[PDB]
Amino acid sequence: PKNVSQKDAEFERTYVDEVNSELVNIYTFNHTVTRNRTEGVRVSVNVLNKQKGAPLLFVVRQKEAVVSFQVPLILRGMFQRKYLYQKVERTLCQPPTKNESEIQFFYVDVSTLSPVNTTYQLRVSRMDDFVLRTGEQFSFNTTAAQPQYFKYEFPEGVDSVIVKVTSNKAFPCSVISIQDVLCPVYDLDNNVAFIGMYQTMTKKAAITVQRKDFPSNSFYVVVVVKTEDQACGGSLPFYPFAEDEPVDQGHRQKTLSVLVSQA
Amino acid sequence: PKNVSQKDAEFERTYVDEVNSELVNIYTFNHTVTRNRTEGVRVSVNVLNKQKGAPLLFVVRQKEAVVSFQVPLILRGMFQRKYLYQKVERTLCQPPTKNESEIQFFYVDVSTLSPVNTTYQLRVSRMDDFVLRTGEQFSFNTTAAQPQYFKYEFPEGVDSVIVKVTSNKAFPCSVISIQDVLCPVYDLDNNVAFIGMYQTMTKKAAITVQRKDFPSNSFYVVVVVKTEDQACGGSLPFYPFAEDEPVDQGHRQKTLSVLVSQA
Ligand SMILES: *[C@@H]1O[C@H](CO)[C@@H](O[C@@H]2O[C@H](CO)[C@@H](O)[C@H](O)[C@H]2NC(C)=O)[C@H](O)[C@H]1NC(C)=O
Ligand SMILES: *[C@@H]1O[C@H](CO)[C@@H](O[C@@H]2O[C@H](CO)[C@@H](O)[C@H](O)[C@H]2NC(C)=O)[C@H](O)[C@H]1NC(C)=O
Ligand SMILES: *[C@@H]1O[C@H](CO)[C@@H](O[C@@H]2O[C@H](CO)[C@@H](O)[C@H](O)[C@H]2NC(C)=O)[C@H](O)[C@H]1NC(C)=O
Ligand SMILES: *[C@@H]1O[C@H](CO)[C@@H](O[C@@H]2O[C@H](CO)[C@@H](O)[C@H](O)[C@H]2NC(C)=O)[C@H](O)[C@H]1NC(C)=O
Ligand SMILES: *[C@@H]1O[C@H](CO)[C@@H](O)[C@H](O)[C@H]1NC(C)=O
Ligand SMILES: *[C@@H]1O[C@H](CO)[C@@H](O)[C@H](O)[C@H]1NC(C)=O
Ligand SMILES: *[C@@H]1O[C@H](CO)[C@@H](O)[C@H](O)[C@H]1NC(C)=O
Ligand SMILES: *[C@@H]1O[C@H](CO)[C@@H](O)[C@H](O)[C@H]1NC(C)=O
Ligand SMILES: *[C@@H]1O[C@H](CO)[C@@H](O)[C@H](O)[C@H]1NC(C)=O
Ligand SMILES: *[C@@H]1O[C@H](CO)[C@@H](O)[C@H](O)[C@H]1NC(C)=O
Ligand SMILES: *[C@@H]1O[C@H](CO)[C@@H](O)[C@H](O)[C@H]1NC(C)=O
Ligand SMILES: *[C@@H]1O[C@H](CO)[C@@H](O)[C@H](O)[C@H]1NC(C)=O
Repeated sequence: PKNVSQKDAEFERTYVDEVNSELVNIYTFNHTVTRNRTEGVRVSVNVLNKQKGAPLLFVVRQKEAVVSFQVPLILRGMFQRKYLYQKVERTLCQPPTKNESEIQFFYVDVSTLSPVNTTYQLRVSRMDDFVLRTGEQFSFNTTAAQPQYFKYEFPEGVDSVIVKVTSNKAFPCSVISIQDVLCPVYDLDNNVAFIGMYQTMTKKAAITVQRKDFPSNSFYVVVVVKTEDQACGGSLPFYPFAEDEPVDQGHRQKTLSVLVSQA
Repeated sequence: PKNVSQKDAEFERTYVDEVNSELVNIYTFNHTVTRNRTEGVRVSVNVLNKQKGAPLLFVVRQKEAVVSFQVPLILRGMFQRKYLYQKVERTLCQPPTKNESEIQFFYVDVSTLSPVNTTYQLRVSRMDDFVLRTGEQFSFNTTAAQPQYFKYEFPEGVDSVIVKVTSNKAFPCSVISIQDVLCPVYDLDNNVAFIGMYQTMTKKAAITVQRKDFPSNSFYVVVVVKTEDQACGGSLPFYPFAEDEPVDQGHRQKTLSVLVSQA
């Protein structure tokens, strides 16, 4: 039958491994959390082989929710366009814990059904600046297939805050959303407009957050980068009308500086 | 390590199996398709044990896309409400094939991390009436966690069609969308308003579809059932304000009759 291999891998290490229609890989990750100090976990993977038919299939499994994606991931534009991305990065949703110190386990499983080998490099990073401190600026890089989000913990005596996010290069377009702390977090392109307050931005954005709307005394600031700059007001490129041929967008990235300040 | 079991199960059979934090089950399904005759596949599963902490995790894997969900699935309402559902049913997205006759494989994997056993019944049904014939009425049942969709093949000489969907009982509310034929199909509640033309309905809806907007000469009619009837105009129930306690909605269902007619 199918050959499944397992490993108890660790954080902060890039594993380069092969896979095919026969091999399925499993990685187990242990993680330590405390109620007072909460910190996020980022799963980032890249593929160094160009395949168009059968992509790699990745699943990240937790105690509560399951996330999954295929890579090279294909996004959508306007007129039936296809953009191909090789590196995908996503931050997991961790529910608030009950006990003071509970060790949390999560799994990453890799598979595919293409008949030929394919190499991927996978790593998990314990994100140090998951929390946003008041009056401090944080600069970070986001692409269309690397959504990010940070947790703001409302402090005592603060009735409302204002989240200000700025960029120097106007393009690409992006969407900045404020959401409650409850799994799951809609950081994908298609579901970023379901709940929360969201603004489309190209260079600057500012959203006012109030505590009465968030009974859990915290929220998530989610940043997503779009593929086509039509919404932000740009001119769409005149790429050939390839209905079933995906074209790469090259190196499209956005550097964003975020600061949460008391109102 | 983790114990993984595998089985080459068949269509039209309900398998009742146990699982825990140690067991992971794999089912392989073979499926036969032809270019002229395309027909959908439905994966339907139920859980007969009541668990609130650690749910069952299900993944359905294809050659192209991967879908995943946790059950009993928790949906969202308006004021931080939680609705729990035990049975989940979903139809897979099958891309149009190239060769005249190609056998397609797809896998269903089941796991969980709860320390106690849990029993699930899983079945796969080859949906006979995946296609919609012109001038014919089809009646079907949908719930909030059982989205459906049917493929309409535009015939020769038809410039445009009109899709008319009706119901007798006004509630629950539902969303009816028309989308192009391209994996994936957004049949979930959070992404049903990304692409395509969609109408919210309670008793009747009608959408006009044109061929010039669909170069592939086919489309998908997707039906989704909401949880709260506020959008359709109903009065929300005065359930207790349970922020972290999910309440079941009972037996909420909608019977819908759909007909696609030439304009
Ligand atoms: C989390 O899991 C990792 C993976 O096994 C543990 O890392 C091992 O720790 C032992 C104990 O010192 C070492 O002997 C091994 O060499 C480590 N493995 C590797 C690959 O370096 C880690 O200890 C676990 N965390 C905790 C808190 O126990
Ligand atoms: C965001 O991306 C930019 C561009 O890739 C990074 O700027 C580069 O940083 C490296 C490492 O310091 C330098 O070697 C390059 O010369 C820089 N290039 C440019 C054009 O500035 C930037 O460091 C990234 N930001 C973060 C936080 O990683
Ligand atoms: C698809 O897979 C099923 C699962 O094995 C196959 O069903 C078996 O078919 C053989 C051949 O007649 C029988 O001897 C077994 O008893 C069947 N098992 C079950 C569980 O049904 C099926 O044949 C496969 N399809 C094709 C076209 O080969
Ligand atoms: C949709 O659901 C209704 C209600 O469950 C089904 O109606 C039942 O059908 C069964 C089987 O024929 C009967 O034994 C029940 O008496 C019916 N109950 C009612 C209230 O009508 C209906 O058959 C379902 N539709 C489909 C296509 O499965
Ligand atoms: C199955 O695959 C695993 C993973 O590479 C390997 O360690 C094992 O030897 C394989 N078993 C057989 C019988 O080939
Ligand atoms: C966490 O913080 C609270 C108050 O901020 C404190 O009472 C508690 O002791 C802290 N937890 C630990 C493990 O120190
Ligand atoms: C906290 O830990 C104790 C023992 O370590 C356990 O009995 C209890 O169930 C834990 N709390 C939760 C909410 O799981
Ligand atoms: C994948 O690579 C290994 C080692 O390079 C090789 O033994 C194996 O045959 C390759 N897979 C296939 C399907 O050829
Ligand atoms: C591992 O689990 C499988 C699935 O139930 C079982 O068949 C097998 O005997 C188990 N192996 C051991 C060593 O317990
Ligand atoms: C499929 O239909 C086309 C025209 O409708 C026909 O030419 C072709 O022979 C059909 N395929 C098979 C396998 O009969
Ligand atoms: C169709 O089948 C033949 C052999 O049966 C194979 O060589 C060919 O690659 C198949 N077509 C596609 C598009 O894969
Ligand atoms: C699950 O059920 C089987 C048979 O009923 C039993 O042997 C096993 O111990 C159960 N699992 C646990 C964790 O007790």
